[PDB]
Amino acid sequence: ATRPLWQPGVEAPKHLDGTMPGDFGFDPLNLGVNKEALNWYRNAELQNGRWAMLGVAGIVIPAELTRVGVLNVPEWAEAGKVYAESENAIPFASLLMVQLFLFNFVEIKRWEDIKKPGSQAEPGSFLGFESGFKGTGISGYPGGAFNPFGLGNSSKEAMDDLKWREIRNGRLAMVAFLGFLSQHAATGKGPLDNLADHLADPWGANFCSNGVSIPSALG
Amino acid sequence: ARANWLPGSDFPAHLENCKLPGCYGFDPLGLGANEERLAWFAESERVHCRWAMLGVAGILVQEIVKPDVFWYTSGATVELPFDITGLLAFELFVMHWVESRRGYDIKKPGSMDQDPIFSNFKLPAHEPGYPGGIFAPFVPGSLEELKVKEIKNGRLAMLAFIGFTMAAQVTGKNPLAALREHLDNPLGTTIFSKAVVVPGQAVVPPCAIPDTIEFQGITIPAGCFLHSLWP
Amino acid sequence: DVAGLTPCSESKAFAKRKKNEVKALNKRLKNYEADSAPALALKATIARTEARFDKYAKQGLLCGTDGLPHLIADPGLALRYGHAGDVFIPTIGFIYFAGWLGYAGSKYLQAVAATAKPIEKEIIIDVPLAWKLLWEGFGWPLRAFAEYKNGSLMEDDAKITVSPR
Amino acid sequence: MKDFTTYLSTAPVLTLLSVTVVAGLLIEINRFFPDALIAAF
Amino acid sequence: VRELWFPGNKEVVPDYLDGSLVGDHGFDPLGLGSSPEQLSWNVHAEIFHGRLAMTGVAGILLTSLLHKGGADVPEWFEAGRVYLDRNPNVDFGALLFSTIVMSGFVEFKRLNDIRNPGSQGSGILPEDFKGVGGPQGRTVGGPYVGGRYFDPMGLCRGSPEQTLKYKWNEIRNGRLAMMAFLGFAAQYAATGKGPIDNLVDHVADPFHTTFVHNGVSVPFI
Amino acid sequence: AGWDLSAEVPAHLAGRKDLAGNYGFDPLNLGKNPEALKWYQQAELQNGRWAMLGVAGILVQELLHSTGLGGKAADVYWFDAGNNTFWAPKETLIAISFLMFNWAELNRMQDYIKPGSNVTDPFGNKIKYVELGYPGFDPLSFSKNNFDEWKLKEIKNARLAMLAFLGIVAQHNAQPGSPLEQLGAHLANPWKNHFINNGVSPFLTDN
Ligand code: CLA
Ligand SMILES: CC(/C=C/C=C(C)/C=C/[C@@]12O[C@]1(C)C[C@@H](O)CC2(C)C)=C\C=C\C=C(C)\C=C\C=C(C)\C=C\[C@@]12O[C@]1(C)C[C@@H](O)CC2(C)C
Ligand SMILES: CC1=C[C@H](O)CC(C)(C)[C@H]1/C=C/C(C)=C/C=C/C(C)=C/C=C/C=C(C)/C=C/C=C(C)/C=C/C1=C(C)C[C@H](O)CC1(C)C
Ligand SMILES: CC1=C[C@H](O)CC(C)(C)[C@H]1/C=C/C(C)=C/C=C/C(C)=C/C=C/C=C(C)/C=C/C=C(C)/C=C/C1=C(C)C[C@H](O)CC1(C)C
Ligand SMILES: CC1=C[C@H](O)CC(C)(C)[C@H]1/C=C/C(C)=C/C=C/C(C)=C/C=C/C=C(C)/C=C/C=C(C)/C=C/C1=C(C)C[C@H](O)CC1(C)C
Ligand SMILES: CCCCCCCCCCCCO[C@@H]1O[C@H](CO)[C@@H](O[C@H]2O[C@H](CO)[C@@H](O)[C@H](O)[C@H]2O)[C@H](O)[C@H]1O
Repeated sequence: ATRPLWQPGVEAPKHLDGTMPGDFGFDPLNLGVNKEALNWYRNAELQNGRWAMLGVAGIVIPAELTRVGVLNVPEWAEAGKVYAESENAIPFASLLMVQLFLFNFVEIKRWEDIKKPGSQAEPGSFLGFESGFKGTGISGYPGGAFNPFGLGNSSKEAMDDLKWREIRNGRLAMVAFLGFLSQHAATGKGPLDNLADHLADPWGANFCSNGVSIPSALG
Repeated sequence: ARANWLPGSDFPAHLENCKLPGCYGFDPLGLGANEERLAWFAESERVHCRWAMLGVAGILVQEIVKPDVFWYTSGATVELPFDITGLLAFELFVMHWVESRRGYDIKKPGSMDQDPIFSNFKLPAHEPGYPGGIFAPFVPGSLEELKVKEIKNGRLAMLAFIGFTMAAQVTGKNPLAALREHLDNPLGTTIFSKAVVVPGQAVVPPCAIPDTIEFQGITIPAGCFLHSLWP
Repeated sequence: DVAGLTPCSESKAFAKRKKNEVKALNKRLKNYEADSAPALALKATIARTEARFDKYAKQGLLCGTDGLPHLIADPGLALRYGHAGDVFIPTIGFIYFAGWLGYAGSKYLQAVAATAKPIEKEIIIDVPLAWKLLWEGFGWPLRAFAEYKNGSLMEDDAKITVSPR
Repeated sequence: MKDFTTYLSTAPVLTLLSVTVVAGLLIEINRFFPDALIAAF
Repeated sequence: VRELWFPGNKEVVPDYLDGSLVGDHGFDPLGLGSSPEQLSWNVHAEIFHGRLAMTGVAGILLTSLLHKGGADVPEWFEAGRVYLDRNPNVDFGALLFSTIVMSGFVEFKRLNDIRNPGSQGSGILPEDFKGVGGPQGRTVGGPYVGGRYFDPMGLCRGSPEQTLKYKWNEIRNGRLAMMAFLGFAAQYAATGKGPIDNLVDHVADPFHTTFVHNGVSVPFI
Repeated sequence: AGWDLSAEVPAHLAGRKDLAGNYGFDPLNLGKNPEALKWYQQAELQNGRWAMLGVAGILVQELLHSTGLGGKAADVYWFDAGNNTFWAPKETLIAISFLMFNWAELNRMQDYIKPGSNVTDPFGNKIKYVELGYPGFDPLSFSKNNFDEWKLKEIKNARLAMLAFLGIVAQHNAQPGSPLEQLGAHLANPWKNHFINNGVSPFLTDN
């Protein structure tokens, strides 16, 4: 209720209240008015945040190591093409189809979990592994096989805090990936290169001087 | 009371029943209307009084002992036994400690009255802005008259320091040097004799301080205080 | 080449058209001074014409036998030959903006329909409410899909008036 | 003042202002980005 | 009752202007503040405009005085271009974006205070940023924000008479500064010189240096 | 209030007298959550003890490298230990360290999850448990008396060692030579050599 809001002084919408992690009453477009739609958007936000976290990690950590000298990998925008010209390189179409085939199975199963959390725990569904496919009651947080170390299982408040940390990190990584895309499209350089170039001359090296963000027609 | 900064006037409401030393009912802007602000300003005035007294006395003694050294440019023309960087750092650290203790003592009376190293020694109870104890081992006379003397001398010292800096920026000489110059020609050495403005013309005395001063390897501004606003 | 069309970059008719237009503009310009207002206006028109032709040739547009750009309106055909910006992308852009305006109007009408006097709200628009709904209409695809999957985007046929056959 | 703002919120006034704003925005888009035959992004 | 912007004539004085507001003289011939919320918004805008005009006029006057004395301080009508010239490493768009962002943060804080009088005096801010109210009988928020940061000297804390006197001083000086900025713009557009330049040229030669001799106000002359 | 006579104890540290070196220092309120404070106490003990061992090792190695006592192995900077050659390469030593540390750290984590549980070795040997962060490895029985004073000494020395290691790393990244050499270079004047003139910390001064 009285938790911090995105815009101090503005009352949070009634459709948001304060139970979902990362609930800051931010919904100027009123996209989550419907309960079913809000649940689907919550699951989508969790999935997008986790994938963005994995991608941003795989883009920043290797780049940071490469800058130091240990572990030499190409820039993220050229990583796909670098592997294409390899000797025993798998065809792009075949690789994409294999990835999509595996993702079809896992994503469809997760989809059924979203409609009904205890769906995948149906006895006899698998070869005895369905017992570990029962969620925690909320779609998007499946214990059992996942979460093997049992982090946050000490109490309900401990799990809530970890959920907030996860949602904030996911949102930060999502915004970071969008920034990576825009930065590479505007400037054909890596994220670390952009950061180093900006600190050298912040007033002369930023989005206002890349020649893409601000159209040249206006000036 | 009968001692008023404007005889025949009336003390302001907030300055009535004012027990502060040297309180002559002077507050046209009402800066001391608030009680808390009045105490804070009293502490600020006392510290300014003491600092100005020390500065004026030091400048006068330096000029008497060393008349060939300009007090205005002494910061860059004295030849320091140590280094300017180390000296500034040491002064900043010790000043931070003492000033923080004093300010916190003002915010909370008896919070900063105990010796942190020697637990047996403690400053006795006192009034804000007047430590005492080890700070006042000799008191020649009553505390009230001495307090009034301190406040009056401090105010005079502040005015003296402002006069010193203005005379140095206008004449470029030391305090006693400017006084001697004024004594040799009172009708020609006053501010009214060097500056005058009329609807059509304005005479502004030239700056006696260089535009910039070179210290070590860098350059320091050090010019005139609002020369464009000079009469 | 898609349907016997030649790229405007290698089209002779396209270059001839540009040359003729610039020639006509210069012929008109010859009857003026060098720094007068009509001369500057004609020079600006010439520059704009040259820039337009160069941009059309550089953008990869397809020109026919007549030397004029032609648009490919077919997904797949335009996607594999690099012509998605001819009709595909403009289709997406339109659909989005059109749906935005339509959804904003629908939401405003449904919101004022619950007021005690809706006709007056229709002739005298509520500027703050209209502004808020116009802003909310930008998320029209998500809202429309949610309402459709929710069943609230439609009215029951048994509740809509109909003619006596 | 309330009546004046209510009059400015009428269907004809709002329609003309909206059309004028949209036309002005389109005119300036075409002034700074002229001859946009295709969506070249 | 109180002094009016036009002696006598109580018909032109609006009813909503009862004299409770600071600087109220019954001036509103066009009825731009007839509505209550419109009047509150206009009060906020007027005080903000006055403070902004005072700051701008003070800066312009000081820069013009420094320019006359020989300092490397350009005129107000060319200060931006001059600064951009001496600093070729500062992008204009970057400076504009930074100014807009910082001003947007503070302006959003003030805006939320306008929407909710006492909503910014908590969270990431102490109770000092809650406001003291004043206009429309409010006791919180408004253009008058007390506290220990927007009033460190505490001039409005203690004796309501002093507070009223200072408020009147502020509004009168703000209106005067607004008119002064308008005059600065008109004088620069007519003569092409700064404020101090116009003042000294006029004092040097009173007659022959009026608005009629600038060649812009009176075209045929 | 212990760390600042003008400050107030952040409440969550007022009723905690069993914590070593409790001076009410937590301006960021990081230890407000009891579980967070419980984890932070163990983290502080681990970091402090490791910092004490590391700082002592760096200081002893540099002392032997400067004065001259250790062989060719000691005659080298602490950050240049990679140039030396030992019985096993860097990769082998790193892998061995990872395995041994995995074993020891997992034992410590098991104890943290349930204090007093993992206290018996595979051969049946047992020890007496005395608080979480203090397993009881006291072969000299020094904790029989004045346990609070001893742990206070440990926490203060640990914090000092942590600060010392941070300073050593910063000096190495800003000044050349070993920590003892930096101390000597300072003591040489010492009004000129003091991070202000190093040309790295101020940055704004002489680029
Ligand atoms: C933008 C600055 C500004 C604003 C927002 C206000 C706002 C207000 N004034 Mg104020 N005033 C101003 C400037 C301003 N004033 C200046 C510069 C003067 C000195 C001449 C005065 C002198 C004055 C007096 C004597 C009184 C007020 C009063 C009021 C209040 C009631 C009037 C009202 O509701 O109409 C709102 C006003 C506006 C919405 C501004 C409209 C501006 C129009 C639309 C533009 C035309 C202005 C100008 C003629 C053209 C020049 C522009 C061009 C050269 C670029 C109100 C809160 C009365 C009061 O009760 O005080 C509380 C009152 O007695 N004002
Ligand atoms: C805010 C303002 C000026 C601010 C200026 C600034 C910040 C200047 C900034 C800078 O200069 C510096 C410092 C340095 C330079 O190098 C750069 C710039 C950037 C240029 C003036 C407002 C100026 C505002 C003015 C003059 C307003 C006048 C309004 C009037 C007279 C209205 C009267 C009536 O509205 C009533 C009250 C009642 C109605 O019913 C009837 C009528 C008659 C309509
Ligand atoms: C909330 C709201 C509500 C209201 O009402 C309205 C509004 C305002 C609208 C809103 C907002 C929204 C937003 C902001 C959104 C965004 C999102 C994002 C950004 C996402 C991303 C997301 C993102 C993501 C997933 C990403 C991911 C990534 C990845 C995987 C990566 C990958 C990779 C790698 C590793 C490497 C290589 O070499 C390359 C690649 C291949 C590339
Ligand atoms: C009360 C009131 C109230 C009402 O109501 C209003 C009004 C009017 C506002 C008011 C008044 C006010 C005033 C008058 C003020 C002033 C002050 C001052 C002057 C200060 C100074 C002050 C001053 C000061 C401190 C000073 C100090 C000084 C010094 C330290 C010095 C030092 C030095 C020396 C030794 C030597 C060397 O070689 C140099 C130097 C370094 C330089
Ligand atoms: C309390 C609080 C609370 C509030 O509220 C807030 C705040 C303020 C944030 C806070 C504070 C904090 C802090 C200060 C922290 C810090 C820490 C540290 C420094 C650690 C270290 C730590 C450190 C450490 C572990 C270290 C260790 C070391 C070592 C092992 C070493 C090793 C080594 C050696 C021997 C030798 C060779 O040749 C090299 C090497 C191999 C390298
Ligand atoms: C009752 C009717 C209204 C009465 C008041 C009308 C006054 C309004 C402005 C009148 C001025 C405009 O008309 C203006 O007349 C003056 C004066 O002759 C002309 O000025 C001309 O004659 C004057 C002197 O006679 C010369 O110094 C000048 O060089 C020449 O240009 C202007 O070229 C014309 O623009």
